[PDB]
Amino acid sequence: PQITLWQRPLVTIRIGGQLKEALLDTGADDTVLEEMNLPGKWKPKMIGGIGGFIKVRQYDQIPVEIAGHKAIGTVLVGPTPVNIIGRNLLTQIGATLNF
Amino acid sequence: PQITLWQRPLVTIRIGGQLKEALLDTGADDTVLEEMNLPGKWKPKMIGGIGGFIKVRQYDQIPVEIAGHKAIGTVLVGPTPVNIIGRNLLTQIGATLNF
Repeated sequence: PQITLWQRPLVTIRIGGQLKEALLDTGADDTVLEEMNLPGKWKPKMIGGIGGFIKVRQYDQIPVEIAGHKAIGTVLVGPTPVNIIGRNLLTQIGATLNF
Repeated sequence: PQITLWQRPLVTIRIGGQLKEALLDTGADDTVLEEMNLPGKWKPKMIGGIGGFIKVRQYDQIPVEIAGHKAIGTVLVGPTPVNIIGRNLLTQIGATLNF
């Protein structure tokens, strides 16, 4: 793809049966998706946000299919308002910022 | 440029005498820089963040020189931890996300 930023980079992603969209976001270090039912061992990690501390839970080698590319990344699942796909999975579908 | 995201997109920008760097960030709608001394009429705008409400102040047709391109954008100046150059100035140096 080639995405332009006239309007929030919302791309739809598939993660385990499950589809949904979230922002491609070079802001963030971490990918964080809304409460979903992933399988495996998970650690609990504390993320911040207006008020602050939110406990999401960290899944670890979770595949993600991002607007047709596959990738393996540590996804944090939890009470997030918006889906976000950090630099962490950015890196992997091999996104670059240009101009 | 072509930026890769193996590591936070920090690019150095110049805004009024003043240089500094901030993230290129397709996350954010708004560009927000740390307290600096811009000239003109400014409105006061309330931005959020772990705890929450921060009062920055909005300058309006402020030029920005981003890693050699010029642009005219509404910059919000205030107690921000990190410089950020929203989609708002992204758009203008004509950044795109790719892969």
